[PDB]
This record gives sequence, structure tokens and C-alpha cells, in this order.
Amino acid sequence: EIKHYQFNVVMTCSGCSGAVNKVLTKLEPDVSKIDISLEKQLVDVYTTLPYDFILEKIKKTGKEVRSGKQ
Amino acid sequence: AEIKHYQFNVVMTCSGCSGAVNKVLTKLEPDVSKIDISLEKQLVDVYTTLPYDFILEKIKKTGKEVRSGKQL
Amino acid sequence: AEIKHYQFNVVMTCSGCSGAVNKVLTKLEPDVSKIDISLEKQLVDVYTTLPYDFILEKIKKTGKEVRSGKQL
Ligand SMILES: [Cu+2]
Ligand SMILES: [Cu+2]
Ligand SMILES: [Cu+2]
Ligand SMILES: [Cu+2]
Repeated sequence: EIKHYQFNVVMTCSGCSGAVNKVLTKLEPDVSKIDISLEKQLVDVYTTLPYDFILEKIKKTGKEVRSGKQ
Repeated sequence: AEIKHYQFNVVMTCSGCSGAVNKVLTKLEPDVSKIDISLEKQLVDVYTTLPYDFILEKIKKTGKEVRSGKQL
Repeated sequence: AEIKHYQFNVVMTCSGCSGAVNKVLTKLEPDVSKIDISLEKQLVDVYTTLPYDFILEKIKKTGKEVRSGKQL
């Protein structure tokens, strides 16, 4: 069953937000929906996959993850 | 009253880096009378009545590394 | 004589990051004869007489992460 996670990630330019998009996009179709706002610095993910698995994938980009939740 | 001149050597690699610093500083008008950011020289010059530390902390909320700062 | 070819996987996120890498390596001309940088593939190709670990260090100094490096 599809779960919903939201991370608060420090993204400064459109390259930062693109980099996060990129790694989530590789997880399609297990990620069914991606929604990112540079300006509010938020990342929303709809997937079947574990929080912990998505937390790591996103930090791998080297962008600071301030906070998470489900 | 007195306008202080501060310089920061801030790690800034694209114009997002430098724009994010810019944005936090412009928020502090009317107490900032001049902001000179040079993305090319990785320098941030601020003229302001505010104390150094308060300015420093506003810059660091961007997440960009501040290599050094000084009051001129 | 040898003109050596090095390839590094470097975490370049926007064209500021790749441009930061390009600038450190163009400061090494003409010892560096050719530079091909691929933002897309995250790769930096250097043709040079300088030794491998000297080029590696220069790229590290930019602060962008180097995942891997090799001589071909
Ligand atoms: Cu950028
Ligand atoms: Cu960026
Ligand atoms: Cu940047
Ligand atoms: Cu960048």
C-alpha cells in the first residue's frame, strides 16, 4: 500500500531540486508520484518503499535533509 | 547609528548560492544600507548598523559555508 | 613525454559545480592539454602531464565530492 513521506531539504538552485528529482525518478514505478518545491524547500514522495530507504537515497545527493515524517 | 562595514568570504559556487545570501541580507533593510556580493570573488560585503554576529548567523542559515568574516 | 588521461566521477549538481571544476583545471594549462566535463554523466576527463594525485587534489579543493578516479 502506497505511503506518503515529506522531507524538508536544503535546496538552493534548480540543480539541487533536479538532483533530488533524479534519484526519486529512478525508483519509478515504486515511486508513483513525486512532488518537489524548491521555494518551500519541501520534497513529497508517494511510494511502496520504506521511509529509511528514501531517507538515504536523498541524502546520497549530499543535500542537507533538515527533517522528515510520514 | 554607526554604519559598520563587514566582509565575509563565503563558499558560493553558482548564482543560487549567492542569491540565497542576497535574499537573507535584503530582508534586513532598513538596517542594511548596502550589500555587495561578488559571486566571482566569493565575497560578501555588508554595510549595516547591526552587529557582526547577527549578520553572520543570518548568512549561515543559508547553509553556505562561511570561510571567514571580518569587520573593516 | 607522456600525455596521460584521467577520468573522475565528481558530484556536480548544477553548472556552477561543473564550472567550479572547469576553472581549477583551466588554471593548469598548458600542462592540462584537454578538459572534457560532462555534467550529465558526472564525469571529468583530464589530459595532462601532471601526476594523477595532483589533479585529484585540485578537484578536491573545490569541495565537490570525488566518488572515483582512474587513469586510462
Ligand atoms: Cu547551482
Ligand atoms: Cu544548487
Ligand atoms: Cu550553488
Ligand atoms: Cu551547484
